[PDB]
Amino acid sequence: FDPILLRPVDDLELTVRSANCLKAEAIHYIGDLVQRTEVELLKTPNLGKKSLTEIKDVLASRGLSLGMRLENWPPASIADE
Amino acid sequence: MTMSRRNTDAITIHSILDWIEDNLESPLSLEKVSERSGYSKWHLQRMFKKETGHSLGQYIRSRKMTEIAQKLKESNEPILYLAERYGFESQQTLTRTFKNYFDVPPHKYRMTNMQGESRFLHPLNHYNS
DNA sequence: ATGCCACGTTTTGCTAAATC
DNA sequence: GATTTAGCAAAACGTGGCAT
Repeated sequence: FDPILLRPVDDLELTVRSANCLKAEAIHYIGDLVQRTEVELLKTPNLGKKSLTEIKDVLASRGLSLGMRLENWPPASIADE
Repeated sequence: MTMSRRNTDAITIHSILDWIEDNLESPLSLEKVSERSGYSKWHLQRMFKKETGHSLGQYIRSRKMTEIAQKLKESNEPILYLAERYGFESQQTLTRTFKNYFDVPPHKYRMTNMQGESRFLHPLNHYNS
């Protein structure tokens, strides 16, 4: 599996307005992001279109499709901040 | 309840600081621009002020000022360019803002070696800066 | 909790000017 | 030439309260 795919969106090391805003949409894992529709996520009254570049980068560089259903992504310990 | 980490009134504002920082390099991104990233100017200002401690429009200028100052010392990017790039209508405008903030002219600040991190607001806006 | 006006303030905008 | 400055006006803003 990918080391950053199983990481929290808040700790993915991206831009300023991206990682922090993602964890505010009940997304504390990249696994949810890869199955999230950008057309709706980037339309949220907070998310910026400039964040799409970084978000799409993670999926593209990992070979993940838009809304690609993952077989297993949430482990034993999964909490929020 | 039972968290002792973040506040509900905080999380709604804990997604504005980062928004501004990643949108102040070129656009203005004031309360009216952040309206689509939160609530109406008059309401967002109140919420922002009661969370960060500083005013929104005040913060925008403060952060942009120090950001330009750094690019005047570390970088050699033209003042006119920095102005137009940061959203200023003219270099004269930037010169006015800079002088009324750092008290030192943008061009002089670039040559002042004694000048350092003074009045430099950081992208935190929660603990004095 | 969300929306708004008003008072005021800063900045801004605008033409120019002055200095280096 | 370059930079800085002269004022004027406006815009927003600074907030308070107000309204839903």
